Amino acid sequence: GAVQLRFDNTYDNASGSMNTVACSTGANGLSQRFPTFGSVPTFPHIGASSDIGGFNSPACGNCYTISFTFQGVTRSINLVAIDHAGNGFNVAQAAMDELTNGNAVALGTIDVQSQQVARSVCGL
Repeated sequence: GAVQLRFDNTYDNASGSMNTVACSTGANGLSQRFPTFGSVPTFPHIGASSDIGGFNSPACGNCYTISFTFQGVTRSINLVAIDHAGNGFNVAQAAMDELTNGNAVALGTIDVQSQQVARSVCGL
C-alpha cells in the first residue's frame, strides 16, 4: 500500500551530524559508520521513516526503493532511513525533487510506493 512522503530541509545539508537524529548512538546507531548526512552512501537520498521508532531502532539504516508516478513517468530512488518520522517518510528536498522531476515544493506531500531492499543496495 502507499506511504506518505514529504520533505524536510534538515536532510538537504551534507554537513549535518548523525548525532542530531534518532540513529545516532547505541547498538543500532549510525554515527560511527556515517558521522555526517553527506557520508551516507546514497546522499542526498536520505530521510526519516515511521519504521524507525526512535533511538536504537533496528530499522536504523534501512534501505528503501521508493517509487512515484508523475506526469506519466515512474521514477524510483534508493534511500536510507536515518531518523524517526511520525508518518511515512520525511526526506531531503533534493530526494523528493528527483522522485518527482523537480516538483517537491510544488507537491509538498505525496503518496509513494515503498519497498525495503537489502542494506547493500544503499551501500550499508
